Amino acid sequence: PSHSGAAIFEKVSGIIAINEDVSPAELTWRSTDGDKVHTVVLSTIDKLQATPASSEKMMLRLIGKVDESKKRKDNEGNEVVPKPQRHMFSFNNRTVMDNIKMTLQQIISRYKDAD
Amino acid sequence: GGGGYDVEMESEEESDDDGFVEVD
Repeated sequence: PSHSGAAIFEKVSGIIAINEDVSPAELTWRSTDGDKVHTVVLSTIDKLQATPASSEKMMLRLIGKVDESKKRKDNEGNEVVPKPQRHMFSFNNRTVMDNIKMTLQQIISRYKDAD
Repeated sequence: GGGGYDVEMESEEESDDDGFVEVD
């Protein structure tokens, strides 16, 4: 319910489980069938996102820190500054996603204290 | 989005593309 909730990740329906038993708190999206799985490291996550009341949807998105260690470049080896990649999980209930979101955010704020 | 026009929404488009809010 809070540390776990069924979400859709890239149009596939599955489940989400934020677990802190683990190396820096991890979310684990495990498909409802148990086929595919996608784990998120909250510490590699810079920001977490979740639909506001103003939004017509209910969805989360965990933003991973962009790779500043080696700046990227374009086809000719110029230079580009990548926008941080993100992990979006779609929910069907704003309470659920509020529960999931609040769970992660607490972890994120936890890791920003130690960032 | 895109750029090269008046009152363009470049960069704003991708940022508002989420439709979410962060709780911090």
